[PDB]
Amino acid sequence: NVSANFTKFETEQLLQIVATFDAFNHSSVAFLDDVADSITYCNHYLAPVRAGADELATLLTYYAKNGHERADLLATVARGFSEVSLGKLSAAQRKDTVLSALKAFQTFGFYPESIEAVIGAALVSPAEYSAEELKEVEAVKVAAENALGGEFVLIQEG
Amino acid sequence: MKLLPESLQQEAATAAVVASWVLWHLDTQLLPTIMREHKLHACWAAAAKRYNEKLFKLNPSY
Amino acid sequence: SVLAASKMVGAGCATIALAGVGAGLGVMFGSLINGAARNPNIAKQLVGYALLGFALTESIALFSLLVVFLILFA
Amino acid sequence: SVLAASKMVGAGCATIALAGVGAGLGVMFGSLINGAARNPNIAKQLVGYALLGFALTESIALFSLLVVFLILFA
Amino acid sequence: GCATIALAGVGAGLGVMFGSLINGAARNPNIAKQLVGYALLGFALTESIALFSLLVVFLILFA
Amino acid sequence: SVLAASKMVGAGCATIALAGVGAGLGVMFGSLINGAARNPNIAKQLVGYALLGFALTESIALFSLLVVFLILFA
Amino acid sequence: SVLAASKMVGAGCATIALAGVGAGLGVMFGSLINGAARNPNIAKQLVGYALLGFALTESIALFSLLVVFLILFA
Amino acid sequence: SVLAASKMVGAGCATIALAGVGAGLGVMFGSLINGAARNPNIAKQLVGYALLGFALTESIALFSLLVVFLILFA
Amino acid sequence: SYSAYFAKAGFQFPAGLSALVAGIVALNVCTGRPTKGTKEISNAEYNATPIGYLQSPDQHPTAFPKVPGMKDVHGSPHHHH
Amino acid sequence: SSVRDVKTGSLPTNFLTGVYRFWRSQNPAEKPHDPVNDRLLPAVVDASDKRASIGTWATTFFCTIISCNLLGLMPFNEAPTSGLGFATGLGVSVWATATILGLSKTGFKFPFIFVPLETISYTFRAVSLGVRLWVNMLAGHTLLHILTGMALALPFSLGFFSMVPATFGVCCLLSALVGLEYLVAVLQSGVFSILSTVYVGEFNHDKFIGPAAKIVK
Amino acid sequence: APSGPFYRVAGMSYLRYSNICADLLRNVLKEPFKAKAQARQAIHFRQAPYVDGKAGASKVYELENGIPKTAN
Amino acid sequence: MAVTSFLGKAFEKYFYDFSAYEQFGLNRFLSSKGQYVALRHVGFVMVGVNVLLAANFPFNPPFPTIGMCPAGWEGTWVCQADKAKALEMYKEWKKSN
Amino acid sequence: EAAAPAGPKEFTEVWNKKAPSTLIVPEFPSNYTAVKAVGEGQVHGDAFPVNFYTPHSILSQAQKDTVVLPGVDGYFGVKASHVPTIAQLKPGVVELHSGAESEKFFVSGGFAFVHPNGVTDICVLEAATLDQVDPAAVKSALAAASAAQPTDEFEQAANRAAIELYSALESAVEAKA
Amino acid sequence: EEEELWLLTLTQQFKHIQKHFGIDLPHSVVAHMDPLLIKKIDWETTNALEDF
Amino acid sequence: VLGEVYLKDILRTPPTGAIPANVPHPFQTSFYTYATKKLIPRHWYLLGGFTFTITLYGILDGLRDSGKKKAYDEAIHAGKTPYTAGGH
Amino acid sequence: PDLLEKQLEDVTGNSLDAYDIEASHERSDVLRDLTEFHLGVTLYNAMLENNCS
Amino acid sequence: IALFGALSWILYRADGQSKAHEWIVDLNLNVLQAAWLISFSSLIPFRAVYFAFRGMAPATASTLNGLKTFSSISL
Ligand SMILES: [Zn+2]
Repeated sequence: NVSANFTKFETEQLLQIVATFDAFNHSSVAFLDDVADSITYCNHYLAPVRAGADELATLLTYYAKNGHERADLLATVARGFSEVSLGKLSAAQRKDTVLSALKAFQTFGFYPESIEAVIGAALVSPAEYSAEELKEVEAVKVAAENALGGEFVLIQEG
Repeated sequence: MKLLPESLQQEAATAAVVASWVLWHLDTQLLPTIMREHKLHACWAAAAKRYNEKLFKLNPSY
Repeated sequence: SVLAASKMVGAGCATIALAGVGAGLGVMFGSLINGAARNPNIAKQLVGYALLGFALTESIALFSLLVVFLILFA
Repeated sequence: SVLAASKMVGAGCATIALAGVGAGLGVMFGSLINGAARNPNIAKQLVGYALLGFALTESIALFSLLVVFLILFA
Repeated sequence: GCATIALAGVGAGLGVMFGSLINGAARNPNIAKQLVGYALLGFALTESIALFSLLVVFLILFA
Repeated sequence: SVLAASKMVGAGCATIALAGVGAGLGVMFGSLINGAARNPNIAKQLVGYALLGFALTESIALFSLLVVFLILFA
Repeated sequence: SVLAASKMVGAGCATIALAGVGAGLGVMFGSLINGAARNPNIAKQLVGYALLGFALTESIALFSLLVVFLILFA
Repeated sequence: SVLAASKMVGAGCATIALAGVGAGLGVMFGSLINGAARNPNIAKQLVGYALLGFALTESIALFSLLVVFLILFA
Repeated sequence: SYSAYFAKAGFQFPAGLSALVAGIVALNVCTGRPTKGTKEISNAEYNATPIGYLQSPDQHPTAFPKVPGMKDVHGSPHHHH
Repeated sequence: SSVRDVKTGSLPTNFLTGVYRFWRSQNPAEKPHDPVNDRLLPAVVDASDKRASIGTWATTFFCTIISCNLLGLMPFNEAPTSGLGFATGLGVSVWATATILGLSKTGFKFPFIFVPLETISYTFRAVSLGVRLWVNMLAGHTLLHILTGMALALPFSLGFFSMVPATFGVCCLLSALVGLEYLVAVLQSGVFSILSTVYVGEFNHDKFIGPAAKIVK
Repeated sequence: APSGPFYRVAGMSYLRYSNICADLLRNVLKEPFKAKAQARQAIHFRQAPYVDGKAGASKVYELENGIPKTAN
Repeated sequence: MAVTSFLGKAFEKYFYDFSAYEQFGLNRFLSSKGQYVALRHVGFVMVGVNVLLAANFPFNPPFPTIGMCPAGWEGTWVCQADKAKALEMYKEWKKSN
Repeated sequence: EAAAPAGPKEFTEVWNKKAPSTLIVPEFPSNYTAVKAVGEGQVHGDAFPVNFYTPHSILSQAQKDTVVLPGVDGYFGVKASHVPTIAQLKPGVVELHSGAESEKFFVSGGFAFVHPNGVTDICVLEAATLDQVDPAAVKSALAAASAAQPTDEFEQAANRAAIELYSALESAVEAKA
Repeated sequence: EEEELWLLTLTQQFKHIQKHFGIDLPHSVVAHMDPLLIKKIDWETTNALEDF
Repeated sequence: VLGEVYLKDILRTPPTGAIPANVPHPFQTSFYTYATKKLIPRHWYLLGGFTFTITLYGILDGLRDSGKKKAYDEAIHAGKTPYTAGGH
Repeated sequence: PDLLEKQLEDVTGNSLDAYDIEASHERSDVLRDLTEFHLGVTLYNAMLENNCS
Repeated sequence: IALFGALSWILYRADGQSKAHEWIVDLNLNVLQAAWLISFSSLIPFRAVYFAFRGMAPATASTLNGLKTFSSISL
C-alpha cells in the first residue's frame, strides 16, 4: 500500500510507518526506495523541519541498518536536525537521538552542514555521555571537520 | 440618539462572530486559493534558472 | 427653558473647535502648494497626500460637528 | 425670553470658528505667493491648488455658518 | 460682541499673507507684478470670511 | 435643571480641545507633503510616520471626546 | 445643585488644555517627518526621540485629565 | 455654597495654561528631532538640552498645578 | 478555451455563509431578555387581557406619518393617573 | 469533498493577494546574521512560527471593517461599525490580542511613578482604536442626517421644481459629504488595520535561535 | 523627470547653467573689457567616441560666442 | 422573454449606448462629460428630494424648518412646532378631508 | 560607514605594491593646498581669510572683516566665526569689506563655503566689478529676454537665468552711489 | 525514444499551464496536471508558512 | 523505455476526458484540522481577545442594568413614577 | 555626489553635516551641482598645468 | 435566494426607515447614497481597475517563467 501510493503519503505519516518498521525489522529495497523518493520529492522540503528529531533519528537508523545509501534522503532528513528540533527533547532522549544520528551519519559517510547541530548538541553538555560515547562523538567531529573543510567551534552568545 | 446599544455584549459578540468568520473564511477558503495560484507562479519564477540548468544537464539529446 | 437655552449656548462654544481645523487645513494645503512648487514632477502625488490629510482632519471637523449636534438635538 | 436671548450669544460664540478659517486661508495664500516666487514656471498650476484648498478650507467656514444658521433658527 | 472675534483670525491671516508678499518679493523682484495680484486674490478670498463674520454680526443685531 | 444645563455648556466648552488637535494634524499632514517633496523616495516611510503621528495626536481628540461623554452622560 | 453643576463647567474648561498638547504633538510629529526626510538612514533614532518627546508631552495631557477627574469625581 | 462651586469652575479655567505648556514642549521636542537630524553626532548633547528645556518648561506647568491646587485647597 | 466551463456554474454563496447567518441570527434571537418593547407578564394577565389592550402605542408607529409621532394602535386606556 | 472550482487570475483573488501581501509587509521578518541556507532553515521556520499572524489578522480586520464601513453607503443600510459596541469591541479585541500576545511572550505575568502613566497611556489605546472608528462612522452619518434635514425644508417651504439654485447649492454639498463619507469609510479601515499591525507588532519580537555550533573556515 | 533646481529639471547641468550666466554677464560687459572677456568665452576643441578600440565618429566645437544656450 | 436575458440585454443597451448626453443634444451647453455626470448627480438628488417630498406632501415635517410655510397653510398643523398640537389639529382636519 | 579608507597616505602605501617600483607616487591636490578646513585656528579675531576665486582669476586672498554674499535665499553677511556653510550664490554683488572701503564685485553665480576654521571660499565663474558694466545692453537685454519663450524647456531655463541675472544687474547698477 | 514520454509530458503540461494561467485556467486542472506541487503548497498553507 | 508508470500520480497532462473536481485543502474538508492546526496554535490570541471583549462588555451590561435597577428601586420607594409615563 | 562622496565623508555621523546648506533644493542637489563644478575646475586646471608642462 | 433575500432586506429596511421619526430624512438618504452608486458606475475606469487589480498579484503581474524550450527537447 505504501509502495503503490508513495506519492500520497506525507512525512508525518512516513516517519511513523518507518518507526514501526524499525521496531519490527521488516524491509525491502522497493519500500526503502519508495519511502526515500516520497520523503525527498513527493513531500515538502521543510517537512523534516516540522518533524522532531526523535523520528528522523529512527529514519536514519532504519536506513543505516539495511545499508541503503540515499544521499538525497540524507540531505533532506539532515535539515530536520537543528538547535530547535533537538532543544525540544529531554536530555535522555536527546542523548539517544544524537547518538543514533551520529552513528547513522558516520555509517553512510555523509557529513552535511547541519551535522554540527547534532555535534554541538553533545559538545555543549558532555556530562551525559560515557567516554566511549564521547569518543563516538569526537570521531564524527573529526570526520566532519575533514569533510566540511573547517574546524569545529562552539558559539557563545554575545 | 442611538448611542448606547440595548445590549453591549450582544454587539461585541456580533463583532466577534463576524470577524471570526472572516478569519475562518480567509484562512480556510481564500488563503489556500490565493496561495495555490501565487506559489505556482512563485515556485516557477524562482526555480526557472536552476530547473532549466538541471534539465539541460539531464537530457542527452544535444 | 434654561435647558433649551443652555443647549444653544453650549453648541455655540462647541463650534470653535472648527477654527483649529480650518487653520490646520490652511497650513496643510499651503504646504501642498509649497511642495508642489518644490518639485513639480510629483505634484499629482502630493495632491494625494493632501487629500489623505484633508480626510483625516475633516475627521476632527466632523467630531466637533457631532458634539455640536449631540448637544443641540440629543 | 431666555431662549431667543441665548440663541444670539450662541450664534456669536459659534461664529468665532471663522477666525481659524481666515488664518488658514491667509497661510495658504501666503504659501501660494512664496511658491510662485520660488519658481514662476508653475504659477498657473499653483493657483489651481490655491482655489482647491480654498474651497476645501471654506468647507469648514460653511460648516460653522450652518451651525450659526441652525442655532439662530433649531 | 463675541461674534466679531472671527476678525482676529482674519487679521492674522491677512498679516501672514502680506508678510509673505514681502518675502516672495525679496525672493525675486521680477515677479512682483504677479505677486501683488496673487496677494489681492488671497485678500479678497479672506475678505469673504470677513464679510461672513460681518454678515453674522449684522444679522444678529439687525435680524 | 441647572445640572442638565451645566452639562451641556460644559461639554460645549470641553470640545474646544479639537481646535488644537485639528491644527496639529494639519501641521503634521502638511509636513508629510513637504518632507515627501524633499525626497519622494522614502515616501512610503514618511506616510507610515504620518500615520503613527496621526494615531497619537488624535488620541488626544478621543481623550477630549471621552471627557465630553463623561460630562454629558454621567 | 450649584456645586454639582459647576463641576461640569469646571471639567469642560479644564480639558481645553488638550488643544495645546494636540498642537504640540502635531508640530513634533511633523518635525519627525521633516527630519526623517533629511537623513533617512538615522530615522530610527528620530523615531525614538519622537516617541520619547510624545511620552513627555502627553504627560501634560494626562495631568489635565487628572485635573478633570479630580474635579468630576473628587 | 457658591464658594466651592466657584473654586471648581476656577480650577477649571486655571488648567488652560497647560495647553501652552504642551504646545511649547511639542515645538521644543520637534526641534530636537530637526536638530538631531541635522547632525546625529551631537544628538546626545541635544537630548541633554531637550531635558533641560523640559525641566525648565515644566516649571510653568507646575506653577499652574500649584495654583490649581491652591484654588481647590486654599 | 475554459470560458464556457465557468459560465456553467452560476452564482454561488461564500463557502461558509450559513454559519455566519446562523451565528448572527443565533445572537439576535437568543438574547435572554424580552424583545425590546415588550415585557413578560404572568399567564393569567395574558389570558385576561384583550389583544388591543396588550399592545403599546409606541411599538406601532405609523408607516408614513403625517405628524411625527403618529401611531397605529392606541393600547389600553386604563391609565393609573 | 466537493469544493468549488476557481478560475486562476480572478479579480477577487488578485485583490486579496495584494491586500494580504500589503498587510504581511507591515511586520516583516528580521534578516539574521548568518546567511540563510540548510543550516539556518529550521531557525528561520522557527522564527516564522514564533511570529504572530499579524498579516492574517490585519487583513481579517481590514476586510470586515471595510465591508461594515461600506454598508453604510449602500441605500437602505446602516453601517454596523456605527454601533458603539461593534466598533469599540473590534478595538478592544485588537488591544486584547496585542496584550495577550505580549503576556504570553513573558510569563502571563502582569507588568517608579513614570510607568503607571505609561500604563494608562497603553490601556487607553483599547478605547482609542475602537472609538476612532465608531465616532468617524457616526459623525459623518449624523452630519448627513442634519444637513439633509436642512436641505429638505427649502423645497418643503418653497415650490417643487421652483427656486432651484438654493436647493442646488445644498444638494452639491450633500453630494460632497457622501463622497467624503466614502473616503472616510476606506481610510478608517486602513487606519484601524495599520494600527493593529503597530500594536501587535510591538510584542512580535522573539529570540532568533540560530546555530550554537559551527565549522568555520 | 529630474527633481531639483530649475536648470536640473530642464535637463541642463550645473556647469552649463553657470557658464550660460557667465557668458551672459560677459555679453553686457563694457566694450573695453567685453572684447577681452570674449577670449575666455570661446570654445575650441573636438571629440570622438571609441566604441571598438580604433573607430569612432567625430564632433567639433568652434564656438567663439560662448557655451550653447540651446539644448544638446 | 426569458426573465434572465431580455432585461439583461435591455439594461446592457441602456447602460452602454443608450446615452442621453448626445441623444438629448447637450454638448452645445456643457463643457465636458465629467461635468455632465457631476450635474446628473445633483440633478438626481434634486429630483429625488422633490419626488419624495411631493409623493406625500400634506405632512408635518420631522426636520427643523426655518420658520417658513409651504403654501397657503401658514398656521396649520403643517407649520406647527410642538407635535401634539399638530397631532390633534391633523385629527380634526382629517375628518373634514 | 566609511568602508573605503581612502586618502593620499593610504594610496601611497597601497600604490607601492601594485605599480612598478621605478615610478614614484603621483602627487595629489591635497599636497598643493595649505589651508585646510577642520584644522584649528586660522581666524585670530575680527579678520578672517577670504579666498575670492574665479577659474581665470584670483580676485582676493587677503583677510576681510565681513563678506556680504548673494545667497539664493537672500543676501547674507559672513562675520568672523560664522557657522560652517555651503551657500549657493545667486547672481548678485559680493562686497569685501576691509574697513571703510568696499569693493563691489558683481558675481554671476557660484558657491561660497564658510569652513569650520573660519575660511571663506567664494567660488564663482565670472565676477565683474560694477564700473565695467554698461547700463545700455542690460535694458534691451531684459526686454528681449522677457519676449522669446518657445516650448523648449531648455530655453525656459536659459531665459529664466537671463532675466534673473540681468534684473539683479539692473537692481545693482541703478541703486549705486 | 527512450525517455521521450517524460520530456514531452513536461513540455505539454507547462505549455498548457503557461498558455492558460492567469487568464482562464481552473484550479482543478492545475491540481490535476500538477498534484504534488499542490500538495507541497497545501503543506505550506497547513503548517502556517503561507508567507514563506 | 519510460513507460507511464513512472508518471503515475506525479506528472499528468491537460485533461481530455472531463475537467476534474478541485482538490480540497485539508482545511476545506474538516474543521477539526483547521481548529487544531491553525486556529488554536496561531489564532488563540485573537480568540482570547474576542472572549475578553465579550466578558468585559457583559460586565458593562451588568453595571448598566444594576444602575437601572437602583434607579427603579429608588423611584418605587419614593412613590414616584420611574419613567416618562410611556409617551402616549 | 551622494553615490560615493557623502559616503566617504561620514565618519560616525558626517564631516559634511557640519555645514549649513544654504541652497534652494536638497543637499543631494547641491552636491550634484558642486561635484560637476569640482570636475570642471579640476579639468580646467589639469589641462592648464599640463599645457604649461 | 440571493435576489429574494436582497429584495426582502430592502423591503424590510424601507419599512423600518419610513416609521423612524426622521423618516423622510432616511428616505432621502437612500437617494443620496444611490446617487453615488450611479456616479461610481459612470466615472470609474473599469478596464484600468481590472488591470490595476491584476497588477496587485505577482501571479498575474507577469507571465510564467520556467521550461525554456531548449532544455526539454527530445532529439
Ligand atoms: Zn440614516
